[PDB]
Amino acid sequence: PQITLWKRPLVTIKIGGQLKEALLDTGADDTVIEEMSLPGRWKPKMIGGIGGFIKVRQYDQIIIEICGHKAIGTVLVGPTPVNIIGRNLLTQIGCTLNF
Amino acid sequence: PQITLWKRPLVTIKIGGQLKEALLDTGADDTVIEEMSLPGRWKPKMIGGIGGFIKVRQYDQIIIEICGHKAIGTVLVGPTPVNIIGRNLLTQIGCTLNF
Ligand SMILES: CC1(C)SCN(C(=O)[C@@H](O)[C@H](Cc2ccccc2)NC(=O)COc2c(F)cccc2F)[C@@H]1C(=O)N[C@H]1c2ccccc2C[C@H]1O
Repeated sequence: PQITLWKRPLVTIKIGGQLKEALLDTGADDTVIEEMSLPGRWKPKMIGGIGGFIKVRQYDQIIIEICGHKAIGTVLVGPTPVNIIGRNLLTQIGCTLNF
Repeated sequence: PQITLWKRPLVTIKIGGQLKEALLDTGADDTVIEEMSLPGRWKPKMIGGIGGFIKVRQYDQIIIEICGHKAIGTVLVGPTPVNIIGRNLLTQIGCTLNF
């Protein structure tokens, strides 16, 4: 698809058996999702945004489905104001910026 | 151009006759740049991200070039961790997400 940027580029994702709305975010190195449960081992991590840093849980090898495209990658879980699909997963679905 | 997301989508911008590096950021509503001098009067603006909120100065109708594409619009100035080009100017340069 082609997604214009007149409003927030929000999509519906499937993750950990749950449906969530998330923002396609080219400024985010990684994917960060509001508090939820994910299977497997995790490591603490600090990520920095416009307002400074938040502490998150890093989960690796997590399957996500986004606009019919299934991808696998690292998902960070923590107190993010907005669910954000970052570059680590955007690449996998073949997402690019074009102008 | 087509810009893949394997690395940060960093581009050269020109603002106030000077060259700077900025991130093309679809998760940002607005464009925010590090401390610098811009002409005219400014008004107050709060912007929120991961980590919280920062106070910025809002300048309107500012000439700015992004990867050679000429735009004129709102530029925020303040303590941002990186220079960010947001949707307000991405739409001006005809930028879309494609996959
Ligand atoms: C969807 C959000 C609200 S949350 C993430 N986000 C964004 O715009 C995100 O792309 C940011 C961009 C950014 C990178 C580095 C420093 C500072 C900011 N990224 C982040 O918040 C975190 O990204 C990571 C990461 F997860 C891991 C490692 C490194 C990173 F940079 C949105 C936002 O803050 N946007 C606000 C914004 C930003 C600039 C100008 C105006 C405004 C208003 C809001 O729209």
